[PDB]
Amino acid sequence: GSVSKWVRLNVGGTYFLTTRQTLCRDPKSFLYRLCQADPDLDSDKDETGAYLIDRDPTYFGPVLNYLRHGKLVINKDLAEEGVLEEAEFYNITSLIKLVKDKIRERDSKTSQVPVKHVYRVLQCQEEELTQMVSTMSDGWKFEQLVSIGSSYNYGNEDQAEFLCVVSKELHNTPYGTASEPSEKAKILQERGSR
Amino acid sequence: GSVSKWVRLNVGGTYFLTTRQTLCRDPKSFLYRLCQADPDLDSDKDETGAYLIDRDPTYFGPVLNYLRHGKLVINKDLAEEGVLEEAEFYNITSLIKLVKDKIRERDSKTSQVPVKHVYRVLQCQEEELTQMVSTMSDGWKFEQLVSIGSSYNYGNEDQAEFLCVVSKELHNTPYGTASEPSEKAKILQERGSR
Amino acid sequence: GSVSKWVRLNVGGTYFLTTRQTLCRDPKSFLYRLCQADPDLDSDKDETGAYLIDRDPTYFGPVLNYLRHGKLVINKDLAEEGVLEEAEFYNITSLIKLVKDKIRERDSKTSQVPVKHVYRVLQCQEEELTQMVSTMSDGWKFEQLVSIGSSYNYGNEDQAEFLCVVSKELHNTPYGTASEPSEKAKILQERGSR
Amino acid sequence: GSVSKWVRLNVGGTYFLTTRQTLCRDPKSFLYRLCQADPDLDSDKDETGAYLIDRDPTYFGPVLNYLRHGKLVINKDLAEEGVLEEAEFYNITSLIKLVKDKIRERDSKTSQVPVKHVYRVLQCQEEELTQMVSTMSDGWKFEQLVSIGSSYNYGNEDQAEFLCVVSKELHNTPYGTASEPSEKAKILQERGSR
Amino acid sequence: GSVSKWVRLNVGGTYFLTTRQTLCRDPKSFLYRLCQADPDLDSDKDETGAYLIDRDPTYFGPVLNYLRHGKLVINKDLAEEGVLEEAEFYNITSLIKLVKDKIRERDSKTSQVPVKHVYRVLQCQEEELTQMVSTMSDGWKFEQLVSIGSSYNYGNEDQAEFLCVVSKELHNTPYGTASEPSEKAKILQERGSR
Amino acid sequence: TMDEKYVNSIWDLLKNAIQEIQRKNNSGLSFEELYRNAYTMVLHKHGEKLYTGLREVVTEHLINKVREDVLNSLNNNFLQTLNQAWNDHQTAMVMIRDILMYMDRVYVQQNNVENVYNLGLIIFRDQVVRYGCIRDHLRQTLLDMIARERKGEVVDRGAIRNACQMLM
Amino acid sequence: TMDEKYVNSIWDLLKNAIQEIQRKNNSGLSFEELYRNAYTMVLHKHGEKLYTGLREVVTEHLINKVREDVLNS
Repeated sequence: GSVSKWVRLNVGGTYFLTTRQTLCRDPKSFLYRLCQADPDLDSDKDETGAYLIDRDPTYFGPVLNYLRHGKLVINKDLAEEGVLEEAEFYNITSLIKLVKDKIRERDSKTSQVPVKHVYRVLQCQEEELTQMVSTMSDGWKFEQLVSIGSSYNYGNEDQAEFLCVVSKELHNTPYGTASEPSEKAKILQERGSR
Repeated sequence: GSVSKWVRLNVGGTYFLTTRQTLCRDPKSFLYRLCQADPDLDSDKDETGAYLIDRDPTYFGPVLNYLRHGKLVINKDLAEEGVLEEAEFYNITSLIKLVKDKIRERDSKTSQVPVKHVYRVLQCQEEELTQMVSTMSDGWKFEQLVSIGSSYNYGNEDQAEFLCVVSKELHNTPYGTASEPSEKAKILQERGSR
Repeated sequence: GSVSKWVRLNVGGTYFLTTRQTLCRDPKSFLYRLCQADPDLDSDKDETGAYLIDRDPTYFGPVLNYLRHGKLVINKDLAEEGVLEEAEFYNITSLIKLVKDKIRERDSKTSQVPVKHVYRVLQCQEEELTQMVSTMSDGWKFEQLVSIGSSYNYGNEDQAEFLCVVSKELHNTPYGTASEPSEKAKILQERGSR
Repeated sequence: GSVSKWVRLNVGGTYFLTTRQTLCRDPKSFLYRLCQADPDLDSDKDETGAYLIDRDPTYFGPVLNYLRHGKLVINKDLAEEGVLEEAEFYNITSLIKLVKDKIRERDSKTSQVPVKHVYRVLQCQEEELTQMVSTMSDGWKFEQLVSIGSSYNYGNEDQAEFLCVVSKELHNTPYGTASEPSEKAKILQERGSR
Repeated sequence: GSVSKWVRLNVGGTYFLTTRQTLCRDPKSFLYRLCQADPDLDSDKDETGAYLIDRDPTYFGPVLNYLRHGKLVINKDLAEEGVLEEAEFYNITSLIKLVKDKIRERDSKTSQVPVKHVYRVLQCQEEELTQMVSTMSDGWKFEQLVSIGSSYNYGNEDQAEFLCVVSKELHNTPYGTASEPSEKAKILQERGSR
Repeated sequence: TMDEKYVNSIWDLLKNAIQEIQRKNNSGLSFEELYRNAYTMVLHKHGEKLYTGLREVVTEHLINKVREDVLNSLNNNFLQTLNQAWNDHQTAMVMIRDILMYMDRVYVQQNNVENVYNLGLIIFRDQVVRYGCIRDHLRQTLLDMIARERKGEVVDRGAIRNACQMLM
Repeated sequence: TMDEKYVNSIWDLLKNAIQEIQRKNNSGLSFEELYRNAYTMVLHKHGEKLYTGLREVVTEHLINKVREDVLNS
């Protein structure tokens, strides 16, 4: 009548026929709990045997994409944040992870508008300069080169002669603008600070 | 069949399925009159069900998302102005303010051309610049390091030896609470002028 | 099929039950005539009698929303070009004033294809950067800052020590020359040439 | 039905009602095949009287074509691959070369993918500097300024004191052309080379 | 499912009505099963009867266009990575190569998004400096000049005069096909490393 | 990840219907349900279990039908029994192949394992034409008929050719 | 350039498509594909083979389609 090997689910106005297996990405997900009948559920679309739940199908889009395909790719025009909201309502920690990774990727891609951008400084000698700019790591963009005085070996050709400065759009944080701290890391940071 | 416990809306000719209570999260919305079973409807049909809502379904998405879980969604294809129009159609004041902030953040970068970019200058020596750039602040981009010519304390190994100018684009809303300063702010400004 | 208030619309081959007002907001649009009955209607078919339209589009949506609310639609991936191309065609009468800015803004972007940047040299003593750097004008971006020596004391602590160089884009429409019939302005320019 | 002078082309599923005559222009176009009823067809339905059009109008539009009502041309945001294949579907090698040149124009005026940029070194001393910095040629962009070691006037104000490296992004030619048939030009180039 | 010359796929709940013949291009793709009206693939829907495919319609677009008219057109508003994943799902090697070429073009165009980006340093003095700045290659962008201390006089006309760091936005090739070393190449690399 | 309990629960009925199909019966099952169920579990990397289950049911069917029928048959139609058993095996294998293409295109390639068609052919080769008793029976019987045929005696050459085709 | 390993398959496919066009069939054939086929099979200096195949295939079309309909009615 309303349940089979497959199940019809009314996310938003539209009805998707999807297997009960595919709809669950962790047994804590609300969708799985909705797959089997519960005495708590009262409002449903019994006209076609499809359960009624109230969420946007546009952010169900990437969610079902990950659920069916096993890999999450959020469109460049759609809010990864909407995907995260969909996941958090449906309580899927796996989707929390991917939306997190996608949001890090986007923050790398949006590392022009304020979001953390990695910058690093390297030393090089006049001779080494060509090598280490040439052998400068892929995924990094050269940003600046500065000549300095030579405290050793005349005025040029010094082991400390040129400061290269490079950068990476992807932020160094484990996630976005805020990551859950660890206390021993702060202990060692204080140790190295003094 | 229009409502028994669930409501089928016809948003701009697009059928959507939800429940009375998801709309009743905010009982001041325009959909309150539409969903509840009452002969106040000025647009409805019981020949095939579903009240007639002649409004954007494209910009009904984020508004319904806020109506369901109190969170605005800013898509990349979403005209923040258009979702502001829909939100003011459905009377969500906090959503109005948030979308206004989104609109102005987008305008300060895109439509008003990139403006009011914040620039800062930081005195650093090598031992300081290395980790300062390494510990470069969130949402900030390195712009230029320059080596100041120095005769005191040689021209190297001096706390005042390098100037690093950085910046942060303001895709930022101008303050609507008052971007115009007060009298005492200007007093302190003229005090700090010289 | 005009048998009730809802009528049949042919998109994708599917027949949609849309109310008259979702097709009717002004006499200029094409959806209006399908809600008017006349014996010249040759859009009738032998399946159900639905009325056929070319629509299977990609850009009709946000600009139909524009028709329905009257605010030009710019997206973060579809700028004033999108207005200038689609919102014009859907025949919103208010756009004529609005699209002009969309036209100028568009020009203001396309004018920078032959990059037009106002470039300014500001001499500063070292102690004098961070102020005017921090108080950079809106739309004025820092671009370069070059050291320079001086005759006395190597240059540092002298007004001839740094040259900042900044640039500002134009919001101007593309030009090929600027001319005014005032001869005395030309006299003044020639006088100031030497 | 589609066996008479009128037909219902299922373009993207959508029923486009059209005369056979407007579609029978020549066999170069695909459509001529579908409207012309012939044996050995497998693109037709007798359940509704329609000749299917397997191409949904999503790149049936940007097809470079003439002689009916529609639109075409690669834009500055329209895909290069689609316009290229739609041009190749209309034969001629001159057409292929011209469409490639048009794509190179729309990509090389901003110099992206053709990546065409022009660079110059202006030798200016200090007093002159702000002049050509302020009086730079429009359509150009300043990129770097570097001082020169000097042996007169305390290393400042030499007859050669600064190199202003300027640049601009644009196509040298939107066709991407190279090589000249004038042998005297080659002679002069070699003469000035040493 | 229902027998017709075309077939209606429930691609992500979305009905794709496409002819069976255009799906016979690649039996080596999942689609060629879905087109069987005989019990080789049997699938139905309790609302329409459409066959069921648990593949997204997000990236089904360009792949289906490649099947229909032989050329892929990745819309420049959707992830080319998603199109590559959809190509992998139907494992069409030519389509894989085409989407990877698109991603390479992206990475060359988006080398500042962290992907391949090549850099070099030239060495020249002013006389040759003007020449090779002027004769800079099309694609290679000048990024920085710098002086190097000159033991001759104080400045110019020394062989060690100017380093010229230049860059080029280079394509990043998706791994598994590129950056594959060789044994004798490594022998020579070890020889030249010292 | 997804809980495997009901996946395995329905996998039991799936394998039972698979064995029914192996017996050339499709009049007591929904082919659409088998196709959908079998296809679904491949996406989410249960294809190892499917591969092993197909392997074991194919092996059991082969052992309990083809070897038994071959050993029960007497010669001079030993070839007929072998040929018809091989034909039933090929029909069952083709109908099973009809159920699965996605695994036979993605799982076997990504696991770099044998295709279930090729795997079942390997099982048939191991259990019929390389299995000692059946192989020697076939060899001596073929030798006998090809000896007698040169004498002008009446033998059926089609069966001999078919057996040789099975061999190579 | 000159190498016969690949020319045979594309040649037979191209001639089959030419006949399909002769058999009034373009609802399943893409002009871009056949056009590219003809171009790659030309520019490799196999244009003599196309001249021959063209001549024989137009004669074949005249016999197989034109002559039958001319005579039958």
